Amino acid sequence: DGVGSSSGNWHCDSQWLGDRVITTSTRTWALPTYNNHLYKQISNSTSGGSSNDNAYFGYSTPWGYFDFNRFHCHFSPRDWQRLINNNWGFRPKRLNFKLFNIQVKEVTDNNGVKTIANNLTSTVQVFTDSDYQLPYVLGSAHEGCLPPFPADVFMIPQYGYLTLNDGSQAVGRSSFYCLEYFPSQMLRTGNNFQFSYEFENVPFHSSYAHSQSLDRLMNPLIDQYLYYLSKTINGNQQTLKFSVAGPSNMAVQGRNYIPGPSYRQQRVSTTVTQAAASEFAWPGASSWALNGRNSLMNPGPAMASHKEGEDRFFPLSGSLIFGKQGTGRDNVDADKVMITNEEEIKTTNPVATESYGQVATNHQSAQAQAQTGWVQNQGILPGMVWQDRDVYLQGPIWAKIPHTDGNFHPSPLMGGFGMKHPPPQILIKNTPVPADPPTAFNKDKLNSFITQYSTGQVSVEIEWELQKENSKRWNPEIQYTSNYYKSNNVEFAVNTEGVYSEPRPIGTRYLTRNL
Amino acid sequence: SPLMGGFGMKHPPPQILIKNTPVPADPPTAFNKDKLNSFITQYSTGQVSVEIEWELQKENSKRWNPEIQYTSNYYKSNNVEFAVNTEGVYSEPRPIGTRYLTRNL
Amino acid sequence: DGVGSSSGNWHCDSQWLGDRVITTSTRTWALPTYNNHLYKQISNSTSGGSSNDNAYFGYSTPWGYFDFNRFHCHFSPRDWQRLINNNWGFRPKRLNFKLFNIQVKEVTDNNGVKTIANNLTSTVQVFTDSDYQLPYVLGSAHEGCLPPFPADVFMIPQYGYLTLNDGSQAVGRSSFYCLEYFPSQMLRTGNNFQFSYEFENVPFHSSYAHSQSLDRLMNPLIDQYLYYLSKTINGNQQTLKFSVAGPSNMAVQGRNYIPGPSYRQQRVSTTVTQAAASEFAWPGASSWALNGRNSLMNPGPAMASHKEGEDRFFPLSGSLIFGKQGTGRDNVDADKVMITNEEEIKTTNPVATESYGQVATNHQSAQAQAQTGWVQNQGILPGMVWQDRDVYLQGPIWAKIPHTDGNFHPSPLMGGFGMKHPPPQILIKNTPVPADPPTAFNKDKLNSFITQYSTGQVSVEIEWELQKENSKRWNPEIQYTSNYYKSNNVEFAVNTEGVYSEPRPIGTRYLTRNL
Amino acid sequence: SPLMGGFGMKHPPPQILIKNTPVPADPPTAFNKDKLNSFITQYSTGQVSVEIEWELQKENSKRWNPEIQYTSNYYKSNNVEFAVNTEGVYSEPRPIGTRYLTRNL
Repeated sequence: DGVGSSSGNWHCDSQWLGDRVITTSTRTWALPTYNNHLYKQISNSTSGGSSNDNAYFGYSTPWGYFDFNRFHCHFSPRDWQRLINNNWGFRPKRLNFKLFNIQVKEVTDNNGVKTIANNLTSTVQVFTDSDYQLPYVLGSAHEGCLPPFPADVFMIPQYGYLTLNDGSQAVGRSSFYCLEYFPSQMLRTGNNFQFSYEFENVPFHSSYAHSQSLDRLMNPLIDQYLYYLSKTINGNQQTLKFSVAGPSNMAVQGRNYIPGPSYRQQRVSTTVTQAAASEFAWPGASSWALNGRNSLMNPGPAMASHKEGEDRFFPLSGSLIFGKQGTGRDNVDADKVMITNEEEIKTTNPVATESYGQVATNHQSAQAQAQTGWVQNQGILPGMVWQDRDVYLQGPIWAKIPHTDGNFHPSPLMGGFGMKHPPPQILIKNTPVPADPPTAFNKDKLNSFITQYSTGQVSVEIEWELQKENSKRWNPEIQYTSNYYKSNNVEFAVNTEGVYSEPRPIGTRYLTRNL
Repeated sequence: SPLMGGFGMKHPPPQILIKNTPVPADPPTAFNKDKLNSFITQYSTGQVSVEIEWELQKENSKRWNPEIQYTSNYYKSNNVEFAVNTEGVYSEPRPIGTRYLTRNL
Repeated sequence: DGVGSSSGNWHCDSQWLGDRVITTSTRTWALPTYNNHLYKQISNSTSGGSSNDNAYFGYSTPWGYFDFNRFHCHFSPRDWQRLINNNWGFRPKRLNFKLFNIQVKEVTDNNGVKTIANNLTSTVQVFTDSDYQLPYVLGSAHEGCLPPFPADVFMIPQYGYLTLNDGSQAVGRSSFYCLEYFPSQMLRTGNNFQFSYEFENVPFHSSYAHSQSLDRLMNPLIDQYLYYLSKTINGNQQTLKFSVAGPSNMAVQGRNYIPGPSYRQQRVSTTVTQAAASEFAWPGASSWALNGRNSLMNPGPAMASHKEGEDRFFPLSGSLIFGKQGTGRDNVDADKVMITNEEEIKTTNPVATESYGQVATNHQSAQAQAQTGWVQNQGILPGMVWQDRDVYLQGPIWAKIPHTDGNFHPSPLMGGFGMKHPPPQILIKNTPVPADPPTAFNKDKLNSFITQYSTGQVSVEIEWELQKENSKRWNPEIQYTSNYYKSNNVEFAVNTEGVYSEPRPIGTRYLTRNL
Repeated sequence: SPLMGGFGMKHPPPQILIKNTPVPADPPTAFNKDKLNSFITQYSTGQVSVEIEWELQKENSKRWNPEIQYTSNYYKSNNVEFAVNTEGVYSEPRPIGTRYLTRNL
């Protein structure tokens, strides 16, 4: 429109209908100039990397991008509490995104002092990768998302991508992408940008915990009409004896379904005053290999974090680890991080730090005793049932399913909704503004630009579909609740210095339903 | 998906079976109940045509640098690749895959 | 149709309308099996060639082809005489082609004796290269065309083609063509084949000889209003003198147009009892080089064969040479060949064995005498006019203009009509009939086939447009005529052994018109 | 046809000429007939877009063996051809012609 007219209003609210909840969040953003308007080839050689497992090749772009792939970007703690305490499931339906109130500033430094002024004629470029023609980086748990607290002003993360690499070198199959080779809208201070997105059909997330275990689905009062081998020797003559499988021996009863797959993780205890044989963080970790590179199995298949009563143990890399407010980047203590756990899925999923089971490994005879072997990793078998990893308030929402010939249960392993066509990447960049050029023609590209940055507001609205609970359970359910006991600060609030903090990870599985 | 490569189908193209009808030789002038085992030596020849329509998925890549492409080598050789020899023998000098273009993962 | 019904009639006649003549010719052909149904790579190594100039690489196909690219295939000598004596020009308009009365025979050899019988179920395959996707070999003066005498039965020539070569080896750019990769009609004894073709617009061939010379177009009674430098020295003082160019000095008169281009050829005399300095057939020949290979300039640009009264001389390779009936293939005497001449174009074209002219090569002064140099080769200049090479009864009719970015006056240098889309190649082959295969499966291609050949009739009808003469010349014209004087045989007739012969080449340029 | 390569036209795309309008500095308070030679130092910047529609002539070759094609080399290298360097410098490593497909003469 014009310089003196706002291009949008501040929309931040949650609307709770019967089977739907609509979340709207608005944030103020700041966008600097990245790479001084240049594309730069990057690799482990440029960053000084040495290990083969961490070698990479890619490019850093002068473009930023908007990321809102975390639940706290849309749900307040109270809204999250309502959702998890009142619904058996939820899933995103549609998306509305807006950019408005664009403000481009120029920075001039004379001597140790910088002056900031408006540049009303400068432009900011925004486009969406609706055709998914660029590498998708929103499927990784990267920082730079919209802040959970609406009053926080955030910096737009720089967009970068990786391609095929051989050490620090590239190959002929490696791809280079120029983001200026895409049509993009150019916005001055009076312009705004908006688009709508429809989520593809995804299953409802399981925001419930099973009230029954897979091995306890039988009637505890009635025998089965099936027999099991109860005795082999009479007291070395072979005397086979069979007995009815009933309530007194539930472990041997016939069952129609079995627990889901497993990929065993090393067990680590958080208890203080403990000794360790050696440094086993990398050496003792479960991993998978691709083209000679070892990658940590993290978080891996959805498995129960620990057995009943063993909350002190957690899988080495089988759980999401969040950092508390103010936590450092490198080598922080256990009390500075928040270790999530998936104990709710112990009713259907195997324990992460235990073998799946035992399998016969020979043919027993009068000369050879029957032998069994531990199954540390078990693939998918017919009749298996399992629960996917729970999602969290500060955890990811969705991920892009890789474009491959085949996949199985493409639920993101870090939690969330897997989609072939997720919300498109939204890329933003400040248009370069050259400084005064020389009065004589020079064919070289200009490298002198006016120092600029941009700021504005961003709004994203997502409609969520709800799956209401119809339980006939008589006794009250477990519910997420704040603790009344006095404390120096209110949980999920600001401190005396105005710092917002999330004191604990919040799952979604508090209500119960039968298996 | 077939492990040797290709398209797996519950109802693939049906088997097409062909046989020359037996033509008995001169039978004896007195009835014999045994099946005939004397036949005229025969063989058949003809032409066979098969037409298949293939659907294509075009590429919409935004890649800037040129892709890898299958190409013949200009360097001189005694014979042209995928052609006949001086004795009329056709040969396929190398296996050719399908994966030269690129797309993101 | 059926075995016992003819699929076509014998059509061979010429119909003379006012401005059009329609020629129809029918011939009986025989088609054997070529290369034993195989494609074979051929080169100068396979044929034993050694010279770089004659090195080649290509393929020989089991297919034959029909060629009617010679005028005597359509015009009888009497029709040719009428055409050349009564018309100033002619050009082909449309084409009709027919194959019918297909007869496929099988040959069986027991011991030194062959038996031929019909194979009613065998097929012959015919298709036309209407899209010009195959190498065009009809543009070369190859043998194998329809015989001039309708009663002669001819053998179908085998189709072969050449591609890019480096010595006896091929390169990556070389192309291999499989003629079975084309849709073709399969004909049994009851079937027939036919198609129609329309000639693209071409200029009328010049079937006239100019009655004026390019240097004698002025009025012989009136002076020009232009002056020429007549004198330089007064008898070494420079005294310029100028004079009117008039009838007394026609050589110095100003002229608006000049003779056409030239590429000088060595002069060879047919007179007996003559001595030669050395063997100059190849060493003394004019040639052009392409990629290091030298090719004889033959017949080269259309130039006058000899000056007036010098009929004994002919250019070394600037004239078409036809062989008399029964003439051998290698090293025949001059009396066994018929040397064509282009003396009719001496009025506009330069003499083949003479320089185009003289050009100044220095600046004359009081110290240096004026110098001139002979122009042995002269390219196209503005104001040039020329006549193309004449066509002959036994000469070629058309040629395919090479598909190139540029060309100039694409009239075929051997004579005829140049076309981007000439009459398409008509390719024919006997379908292989395998012998008895083994009773056990063998994956190798079959190499045992029934010996077969095919025969039938071929008809081609061409409509020609005529350009009538409207001359006001008073005295009678020169006309082609037979000689009444007694001879043992009639010219253009059969001998006592039934051998048809063409005793002389017949041009088209007997009538006259002004320049 | 232009000898350096390309399409020759009597009426090619017209020349597009651009200039910053001079902005005089403060003139003297007394009239002077001489043309002004004191101007405010200025420069301009903006975006330029050009769209060209090209007509294509498809190939209908009957050639059996594969053609020569322009392709990137898979072998590892420090930089991707036709891409930016570690300093953001774009480079074109080789000239690319147009004549790789083949047709008869």
